Amino acid sequence: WTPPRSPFNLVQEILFHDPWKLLIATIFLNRTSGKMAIPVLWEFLEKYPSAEVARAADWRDVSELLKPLGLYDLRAKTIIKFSDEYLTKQWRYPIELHGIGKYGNDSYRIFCVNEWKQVHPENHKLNKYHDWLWENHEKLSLS
DNA sequence: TCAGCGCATGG
DNA sequence: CCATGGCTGA
Ligand code: NI
Repeated sequence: WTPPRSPFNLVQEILFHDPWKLLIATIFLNRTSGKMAIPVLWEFLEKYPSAEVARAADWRDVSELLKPLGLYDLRAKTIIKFSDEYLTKQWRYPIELHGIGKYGNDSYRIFCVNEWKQVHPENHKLNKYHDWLWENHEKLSLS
């Protein structure tokens, strides 16, 4: 299952192949416009390209990078905690990991695995992509 | 259930 | 000047 390319241009569309990165992106999007978030996301991933590196990071460094986005202190600790649990803890779904609620977990289930028909998002932009799928899904291949 | 985190941007 | 761009812990 490989997600199609929508006009909405969600960042999840290019991060489906890396569940960790996709979920990091969701956290960056927590009450934060992707207009400011996405650029900082690339600066972040360039510094911490994996969960093995992210868990071993010092949060004061990350919050420094997250400063212009707001929610910098809590996210930094969340990102580190989430990264550790993403590796250490045995999950079957990311919601069980700290910092990931329904939105992040619905993103994982639409993009990282094929459960998108079993997914009913409450998020705005996730509903739009989900709708754009249903109409065009048969014109592609999926079912 | 809900305060709280938090800075930018548009309204 | 307020409102909008998710989640935890309590
Ligand atoms: Ni959770």
